[PDB]
Amino acid sequence: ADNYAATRYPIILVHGLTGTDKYAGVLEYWYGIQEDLQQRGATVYVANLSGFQSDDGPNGRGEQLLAYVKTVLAATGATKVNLVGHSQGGLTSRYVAAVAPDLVASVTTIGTPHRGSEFADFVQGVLAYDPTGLSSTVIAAFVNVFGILTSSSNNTNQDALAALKTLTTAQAATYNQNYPSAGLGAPGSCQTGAPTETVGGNTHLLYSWAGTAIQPTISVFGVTGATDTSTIPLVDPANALDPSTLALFGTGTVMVNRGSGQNDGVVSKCSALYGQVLSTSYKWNHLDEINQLLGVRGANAEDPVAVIRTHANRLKLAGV
Ligand SMILES: *[P@](C)(=O)O[C@H](CC)COc1ccccc1
Ligand SMILES: [Ca+2]
Repeated sequence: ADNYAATRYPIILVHGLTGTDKYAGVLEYWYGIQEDLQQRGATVYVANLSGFQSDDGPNGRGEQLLAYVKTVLAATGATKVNLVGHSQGGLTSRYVAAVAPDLVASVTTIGTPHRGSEFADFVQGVLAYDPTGLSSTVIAAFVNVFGILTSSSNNTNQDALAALKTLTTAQAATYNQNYPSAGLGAPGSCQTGAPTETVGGNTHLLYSWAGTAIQPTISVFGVTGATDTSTIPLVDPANALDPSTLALFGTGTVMVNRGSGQNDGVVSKCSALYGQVLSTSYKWNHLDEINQLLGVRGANAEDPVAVIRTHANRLKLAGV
């Protein structure tokens, strides 16, 4: 152990949709990451928010995170925290940074759909094809139960329908209007914004990176085929030991056929851009970003634990 990742302010990891700090109280969302960071001298806390909800609103993940941030500060005696969110977690972090700027020192998003997800649009579109609308109710009930059951604390505040809408591209654009950020570029520009922001007199260091394992590699008869660049073609063990590898390749293919361009199976490169874009070259699918499942990744995928560890050091050197 050492203090390679010893940051001034406590680090809080923020999970995305379907998440919880510890699935069924057994499998941790940020697989092996909290242990690694702490071994390197960092003070880390893992948020436990609704796996299914919008980010804003009375019952949203945003207010949940705000309240959690406050308990972390009170317990540590620190005055600010570094927010590190994955997927939707990044949106929840942006919410706290905006409404409570004085409590945040930095915001880092990993594969966060700042502009929404083409796969979210897809899934929502699928539900709309049921003229009776009953599938929304039935499927929502099923997902909500999954949320309650997998939540480490069996949080009953789950709203799959609101979570799905929150992640669509049209809704994401609206979210960015209500919660503007200097770290965001112009919509439809596929560009990032500034590396830092000053809200209400409080400066925040902004960072981000994305996984682009799923690449468009061939187009024929209007159809676009992709390639999972995270794996060694065909024989990669990650395809057998991690069920999400191929699943994400499948969802990633649906996205490129919806005009997403390179992605990680859930979030496009353009949608993930925020603050200082450290990288968008990682050959990662959406779950490799959080060292999942159970630390399995394709042969060509960079080590997610090391990347996050190095960032903690980056934050340290930056003064936060
Ligand atoms: P981010 C968007 O929170 O990703 C989740 C896995 C961590 C799942 O996101 C979705 C959203 C809609 C349809 C499929 C997956
Ligand atoms: Ca994986």
